[PDB]
Amino acid sequence: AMLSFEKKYRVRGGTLIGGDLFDFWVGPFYVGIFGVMTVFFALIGIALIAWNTALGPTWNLWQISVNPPDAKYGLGFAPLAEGGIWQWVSICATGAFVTWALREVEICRKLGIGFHVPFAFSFAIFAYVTLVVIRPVLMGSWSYGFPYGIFTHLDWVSNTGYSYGQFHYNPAHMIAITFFFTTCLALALHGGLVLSALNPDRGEPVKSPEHENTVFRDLVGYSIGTIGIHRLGLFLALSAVFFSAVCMIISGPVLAEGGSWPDWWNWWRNLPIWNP
Amino acid sequence: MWRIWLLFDPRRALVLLFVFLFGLAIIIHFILLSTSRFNWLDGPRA
Amino acid sequence: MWRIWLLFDPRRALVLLFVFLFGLAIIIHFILLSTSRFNWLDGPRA
Amino acid sequence: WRIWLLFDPRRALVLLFVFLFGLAIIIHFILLSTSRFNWLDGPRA
Amino acid sequence: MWRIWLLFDPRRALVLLFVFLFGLAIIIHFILLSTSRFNWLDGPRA
Amino acid sequence: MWRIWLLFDPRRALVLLFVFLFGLAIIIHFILLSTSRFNWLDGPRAAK
Amino acid sequence: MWRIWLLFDPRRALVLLFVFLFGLAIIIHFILLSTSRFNWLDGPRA
Amino acid sequence: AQYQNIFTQVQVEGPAYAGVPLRPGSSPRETQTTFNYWLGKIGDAQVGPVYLGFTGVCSLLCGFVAIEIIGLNMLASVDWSPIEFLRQFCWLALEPPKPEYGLTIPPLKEGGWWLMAGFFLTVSIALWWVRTYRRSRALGMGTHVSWAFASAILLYLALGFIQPLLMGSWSEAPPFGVFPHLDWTNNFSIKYGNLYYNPFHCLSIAFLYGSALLFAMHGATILAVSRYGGEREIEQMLDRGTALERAALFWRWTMGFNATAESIHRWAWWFAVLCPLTGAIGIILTGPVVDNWFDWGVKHGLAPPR
Amino acid sequence: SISGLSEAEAKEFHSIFVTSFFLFIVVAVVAHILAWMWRPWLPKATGY
Amino acid sequence: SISGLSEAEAKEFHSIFVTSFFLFIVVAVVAHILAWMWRPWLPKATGY
Amino acid sequence: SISGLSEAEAKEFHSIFVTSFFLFIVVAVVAHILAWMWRPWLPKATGY
Amino acid sequence: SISGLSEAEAKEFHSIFVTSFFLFIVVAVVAHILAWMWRPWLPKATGY
Amino acid sequence: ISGLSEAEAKEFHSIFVTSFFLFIVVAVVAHILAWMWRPWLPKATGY
Amino acid sequence: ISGLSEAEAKEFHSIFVTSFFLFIVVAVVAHILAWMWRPWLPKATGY
Amino acid sequence: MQPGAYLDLAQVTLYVFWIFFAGLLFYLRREDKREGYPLVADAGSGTRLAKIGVPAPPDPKTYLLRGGATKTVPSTSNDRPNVALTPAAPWPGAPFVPTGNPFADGVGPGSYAQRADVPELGLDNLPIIVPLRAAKGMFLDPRDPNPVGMPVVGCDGVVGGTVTEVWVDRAEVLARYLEVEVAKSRKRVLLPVPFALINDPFGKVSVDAIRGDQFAGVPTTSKGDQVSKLEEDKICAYYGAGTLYAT
Ligand code: BCL
Ligand code: BCL
Ligand code: BCL
Ligand SMILES: CC[C@H]1c2cc3[nH]c4c(c3C)C(=O)[C@H](C(=O)OC)c4c3nc(cc4[nH]c(cc(n2)[C@@H]1C)c(C(C)=O)c4C)[C@@H](C)[C@@H]3CCC(=O)OC/C=C(\C)CCC[C@@H](C)CCC[C@@H](C)CCCC(C)C
Ligand SMILES: COC1=C(OC)C(=O)C(C/C=C(/C)CC/C=C(\C)CC/C=C(\C)CC/C=C(\C)CC/C=C(\C)CC/C=C(\C)CC/C=C(/C)CC/C=C(\C)CC/C=C(\C)CCC=C(C)C)=C(C)C1=O
Ligand SMILES: COC1=C(OC)C(=O)C(C/C=C(\C)CC/C=C(\C)CC/C=C(\C)CC/C=C(\C)CC/C=C(\C)CC/C=C(\C)CC/C=C(/C)CC/C=C(\C)CC/C=C(\C)CCC=C(C)C)=C(C)C1=O
Ligand SMILES: CC(C)C/C=C/[C@@H](C)C/C=C/[C@@H](C)CCC[C@@H](C)CCCC[C@H](C)CCC[C@@H](C)CCC[C@@H](C)CCCC(C)(C)O
Ligand SMILES: [Fe+3]
Repeated sequence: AMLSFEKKYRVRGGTLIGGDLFDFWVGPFYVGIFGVMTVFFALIGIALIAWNTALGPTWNLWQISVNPPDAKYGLGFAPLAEGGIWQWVSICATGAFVTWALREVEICRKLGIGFHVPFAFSFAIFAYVTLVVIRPVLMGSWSYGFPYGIFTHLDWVSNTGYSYGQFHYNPAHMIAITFFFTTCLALALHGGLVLSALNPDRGEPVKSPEHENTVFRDLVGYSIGTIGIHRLGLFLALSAVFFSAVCMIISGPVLAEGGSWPDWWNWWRNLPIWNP
Repeated sequence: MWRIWLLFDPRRALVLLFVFLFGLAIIIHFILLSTSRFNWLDGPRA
Repeated sequence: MWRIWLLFDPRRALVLLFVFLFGLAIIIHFILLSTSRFNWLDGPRA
Repeated sequence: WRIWLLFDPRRALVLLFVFLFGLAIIIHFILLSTSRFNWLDGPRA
Repeated sequence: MWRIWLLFDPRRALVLLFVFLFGLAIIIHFILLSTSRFNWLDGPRA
Repeated sequence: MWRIWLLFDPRRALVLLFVFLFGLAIIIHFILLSTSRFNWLDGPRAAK
Repeated sequence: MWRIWLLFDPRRALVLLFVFLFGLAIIIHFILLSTSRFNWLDGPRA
Repeated sequence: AQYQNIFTQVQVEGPAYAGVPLRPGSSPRETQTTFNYWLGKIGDAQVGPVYLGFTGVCSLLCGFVAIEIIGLNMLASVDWSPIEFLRQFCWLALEPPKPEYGLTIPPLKEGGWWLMAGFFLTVSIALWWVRTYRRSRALGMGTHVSWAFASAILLYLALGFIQPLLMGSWSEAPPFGVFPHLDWTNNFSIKYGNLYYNPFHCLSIAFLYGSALLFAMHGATILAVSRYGGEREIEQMLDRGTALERAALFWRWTMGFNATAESIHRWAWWFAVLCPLTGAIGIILTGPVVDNWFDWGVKHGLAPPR
Repeated sequence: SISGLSEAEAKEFHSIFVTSFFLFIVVAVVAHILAWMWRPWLPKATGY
Repeated sequence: SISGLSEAEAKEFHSIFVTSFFLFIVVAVVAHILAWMWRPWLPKATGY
Repeated sequence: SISGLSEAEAKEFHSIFVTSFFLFIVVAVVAHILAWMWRPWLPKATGY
Repeated sequence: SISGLSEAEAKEFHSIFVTSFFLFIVVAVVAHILAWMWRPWLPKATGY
Repeated sequence: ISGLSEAEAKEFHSIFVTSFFLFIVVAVVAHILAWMWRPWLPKATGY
Repeated sequence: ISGLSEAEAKEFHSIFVTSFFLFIVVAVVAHILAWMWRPWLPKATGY
Repeated sequence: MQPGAYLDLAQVTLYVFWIFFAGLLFYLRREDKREGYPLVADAGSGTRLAKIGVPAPPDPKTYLLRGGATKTVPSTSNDRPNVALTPAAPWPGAPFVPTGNPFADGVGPGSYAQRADVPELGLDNLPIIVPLRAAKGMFLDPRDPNPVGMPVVGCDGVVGGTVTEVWVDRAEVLARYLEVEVAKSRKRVLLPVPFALINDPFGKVSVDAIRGDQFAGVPTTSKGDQVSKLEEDKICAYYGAGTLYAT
């Protein structure tokens, strides 16, 4: 159950709550108390989705959907059969995500490494909370959250997008898309570079970081380095999600639900340098 | 007021000053040319 | 009060001060020019 | 005489030339965009 | 006037001059081809 | 005029000249083929 | 005439020449195929 | 333990590095090289030198021919006024040809300039691909970077060349403009059903999301174990130290499985390459094969008849 | 003395800076007087 | 000292700088007088 | 001695610079006289 | 020199290159004669 | 300063000036021909 | 400074001029043929 | 595949992609198992057959090195399978407890790997991790703090020593280590830069991993101008142990 080098690391200690009661492994998985909690939350959420599906018309995987409450309930609690299942699944999902992050923190403490991974997961948790909690509250009702369906939340995305003219003109949306595409480009570059240094041409020895610096100084004239590329990767991947959360916060709560993003940019066309 | 030159390198102060002055002159000329009362090329409109 | 320069660098702070004041002035001027009462080139708008 | 003991003639000349060319292009385009001073197709409408 | 060549490398200066002249010529030809009066291919428009 | 070949390398200049000339030639051919009077393959476009 | 090969590397020249020739041939063939008169497959469009 | 590795504390400065000597068959590099203090706070401070030969110079020349065509058409569409050009620069474009010309060569003001700009941009991009391959080979390294670039090139060709061919019209291509090409994206999605129901579009989105996920994970992991010498990914594979052991054990105790110091970069390569590949397939299928993706989704049980 | 200056240099720069800032303020005050004379602001609750 | 200039250079540079600045200012003043004689600005609340 | 030039080289370069500058301005003045002879600018508030 | 080729190597390469080039030109000319026999190009200003 | 003597710069400048002058001559001839083909600079009313 | 001798410089120049002249001659012939196929430079009213 | 039939080209293409993606996932999980296999069985399990999982580990892989040597992975000699640990319980999945001193035994967060006992050689056969006094042409960019002279404090505020040198990485220019002279010993130890906050208190270097009085126990280098990979890994593990055992 342990890797050939793992035994010297499976020491006791480094927990947050629970002491040494939950300080064991089940196969490869560390447990802790947050592992028990997150598996519990996940299983309750899955059972609730299955129960909501049994009450529906189909078992088709692509058509399962847990719909948010109706707008007539405001920010209150809806009946279980008419919107409350969505609220409880949201609660369970949030709990599962928070407990997953805390279990990662415990693993980091036991291993003695930095806490960058749970910190980076907190950004995705923040985006989810912005989508299901913050924006629906600023708008007024839980009916603004997206459904839990493989192909119905895409319909939610498209309806929300067309509710603001053309969503492409959202400036934070543009910045987030730029960051996403740059993240993809940089991941491809880094993967290919390390692979080409470790698997060189036929009959060559394994290369060195000097070759890695040289190839990109020859291609584009600059190289960022081995720690710089990882810093930049984290930075880009987190900035994309930060700006997408900002993009969704200002749409609806700031710009009205019947407005248009193309017409915002007219602030540039009406500058007195060229307006009359 | 000659003291400032012991602190500021003229070979960059003058470049910054010239670029800024040119940008300002361009902006003011464009503003004037976009009006109708002060358009000195096509004249007033309507 | 002169000890601020024992705490900050004159050539690094004065440039930021100049940029700040210029941006503030250009913004105020554009805002005034965009109104109808305080427009001083084409005057009021009927 | 002016003291060129401060500015390298090479850079101060290449930048001056690029700047003058850009300014001249801008002025010619501004004039061409008008109807009164268009010297190729003439007045419009 | 020949003194200039003590300051400028004739190689870089001459290649920049060639690039500049070709670009200018291309731009002028394009502007002419874009009009109706001086279009020498397919002639005037209507 | 022969002295110029002490400034510029013949290889670089001669290899850039051919590239420049081919680019110019294909651009001119394309411009000619776009028009209706100088199209030599289909001829003049049918007048509407 | 052979002197050209004292300037050019024969391997590089052959690679460049073969790629250029194939590309030019495929371009001319495509242009011909796009027209109505010189289409040798299905012939003229009505 | 309290120092996060985001910014360099103290920077070391030495002489500039010329570079590994090139395999015979290449030109000499340049010699101009400088250092930047801000670039050294996050990464490396040396800037340059650069290598320019035949492929790079020809790539730049063709790309600038295309850029110049686009810009001169944008100036002509605004009556050569620089003021009105600057006023609305993101709203200008060089439109694709008109639908009434098929795949022929249209007049200049109706699609000829667009076609010439596309041709020269395509030649530029192909020359840059050749340059990446050549620069990688000149050092004895592999060619994984150029074969990752080929996938983006393939998506570009599908968007601009292949799908218009299979549709039989140049008008199916995007314009050269900032906002106009976003409008083209919107209208393309609207014209062929709903692009959300194209399964290869879904796969491409999944791979973009997974690319972001994996690159965040890898960056955070390498920064977390950098105190034990984890950023030297090549030496940690030929001689495994404790940094990569801790990195693997973190993810093994978290999610059950882990990678090595090399295989994670294969995961990276593949998740990055699979986005434009699936995207190109989905774009090639849209129009030539399927013309209404929502009807396809209804036929295969993706959505109710609605 | 962490900015890289001495006390005397600091006093010099501060004196010059104060006089320049003061001249700027005086010119601005005159400009505001003239601007108010041309067209006043701060209307009444009913408007101008 | 810090800009790399000695007192004499700084002082004479200041002198030429002030002279050129003054010529620029007087030319601008003449230009503004001419501009006002062509087309005055600063209208009244009812217009020109 | 900052630029890298001597003090006589500076005088020589400056003389040539001034002559070229003046020739340029003379040609520009003639160009503007001709341009005004073609189309006058600066209309009156009524128009041309 | 630049190419690092013996003059004998240069003449050998030149001979074989010219032979190949001439064969290519011959077959291309035959192809063009056959193509003109199939369909001529260069129409008149009115068409074919 | 650039890498030239005082005499080779002289002869380079001479050749440069002759080339420039002949280029200007050819351009002047082309402009005469172009004005004979299609004049520019119209009147305020048009051509 | 180009790594060239003087005799080989003059030889290169001679061959360059000869081939340049051949190119120019072929181009002029092609242009005569093109003009007798289709003239350009129309009149201000059209062809 | 005819028009009107249920089968069409898009879904055929999709299933082709699904099969390709299953194959690619298998290939990737196969590449993932080039280190740490076969597994070590837990307590109360059979040890006669090896555990490898369902994607079987691939054959060993050989890398060609610069000098002409080779390197075959997996690196089975880097595992250190016999350490001073005792199980805290007889059932499977139980944690282990150090029997002795975890700072000197190399267990837990203070665990190191058995790397090669030679320095990394760089592209000219000269060590890359080098003191600044032995790297001709490199300096410390005076815009940043100069750690040489600052005292070093532990996680408890006690001063452990002073900084005397900065060890840099050639071919990747960076400060990698600080040389610390202990308070009352005249002996030198190394401190990894990622473990130190230079200028956290205005004129000091703060290390919050070990107590100020533990710098005396940091492992030392054989030679004073170069460090091997094993020594680097040991020096890193020593500071890593304090994150859990400094108390
Ligand atoms: C009116 C139209 C006529 C016609 C009129 C003419 C005329 C006129 C000519 C030809 C000529 C040719 N015709 Mg024809 N031809 C027609 C129809 C065809 C068809 C077809 C299936 O319809 C084919 C295959 C051809 C093929 C050919 C070639 C034999 C020849 C082109 C020379 C060449 O390509 O240089 C290529 C030479 C090389 C050395 C290229 C080497 C390859 C390189 C090194 C590798 C490149 C790698 C590449 C980028 C990889 C990707 C490629 C893709 C996978 C495809 N013709 C029709 C019937 N044809 C020409 C000729 O005869 O010249 C001899 C010629 O003048
Ligand atoms: C017509 C519709 C509009 C449009 C309307 C919208 C709307 C509405 C939204 C977006 C959003 C996005 N749009 Mg948009 N958008 C359009 C066109 C585009 C185009 C394009 C090429 O045209 C692109 C590239 C994008 C890209 C983007 C991103 C900026 C953003 C999605 C990333 C994100 O939200 O991360 C966020 C990531 C998460 C939330 C992941 C959460 C992770 C959680 C915590 C983990 C879950 C684990 C799971 C439950 C368990 C799995 C375990 C299993 C065992 C595996 N849009 C069109 C024009 N777009 C979204 C956004 O910005 O929201 C912030 C959004 O809401
Ligand atoms: C309303 C609009 C539609 C929509 C319409 C489209 C269309 C159309 C397309 C996509 C495509 C994609 N969409 Mg979408 N998309 C929508 C909603 C989304 C949402 C969302 C949350 O709603 C997201 C995250 C996405 C995201 C995605 C990606 C998965 C995919 C883009 C891959 C890529 O990286 O291309 C970026 C990379 C390239 C384009 C290749 C780069 C080419 C080369 C390498 C660059 C050369 C640059 C050159 C040198 C620069 C100089 C050039 C000159 C200056 C001109 N879409 C909605 C439903 N989407 C693309 C796709 O492939 O899907 C099938 C695509 O064609
Ligand atoms: C895995 C898919 C992702 C991807 C991958 C990818 N892109 C790549 C590569 C790879 C693997 C390269 O190797 C190549 C590269 O050089 O990267 C540094 C490149 C590249 N991807 C680029 C852009 C790009 N990639 C995009 C997308 C993506 N690329 C995908 C998301 C996009 C988007 C989202 O629209 C863009 C705009 C370029 C930066 C570069 C290819 C450059 C090129 O082809 O240049 C042609 C030349 C011109 C057009 C002439 C004009 C000059 C510039 C406008 C071009 C850029 C030049 C500059 C990068 C270098 C200049 C150096 C100088 C010293 C000469
Ligand atoms: C009126 O309009 C116009 C515009 O205004 C609208 C313009 O603004 C401009 C542009 C000019 C400017 C104003 C900008 C300034 C730019 C310059 C001064 C440069 C001038 C440029 C030209 C005059 C033309 C430029 C052309 C170039 C650089 C070469 C063009 C080459 C091709 C088009 C290739 C031919 C097509 C083929 C063969 C198709 C094959 C398919 C591919 C995509 C692959 C191509 C690959 C190769 C052929 C090379 C392969 C090489 C390899 C393998 C390497 C071998 C090893 C080596 C190292 C050699 C012009 C010209 C114009 O007119
Ligand atoms: C969409 O679906 C839906 C859910 O959503 C998934 C919902 O839920 C709910 C129900 C929710 C409500 C009725 C209230 C929702 C209101 C808001 C979200 C408004 C915004 C609120 C905030 C800004 C604060 C958010 C905090 C909340 C509400 C957490 C809930 C708290 C409890 C259940 C009590 C137990 C305490 C917990 C778990 C956290 C307490 C909250 C905090 C903010 C803690 C703050 C922590 C710190 C300040 C630092 C912590 C320091 C530590 C850990 C010390 C470490 C040790 C050291 C020594 C350093 C509905 C109806 C819903 O339909
Ligand atoms: C007949 C055959 C043989 C030829 C065809 C050969 C084929 C192969 C061609 C296929 C072409 C396809 C493949 C390409 C399709 C393109 C799409 C995929 C993508 C569209 C690009 C989207 C961008 C956002 C464009 C913006 C560009 C613009 C904003 C820049 C303008 C620059 C100006 C300002 C220049 C500065 C101002 C001055 C005057 C100095 O210049
Ligand atoms: Fe990495």
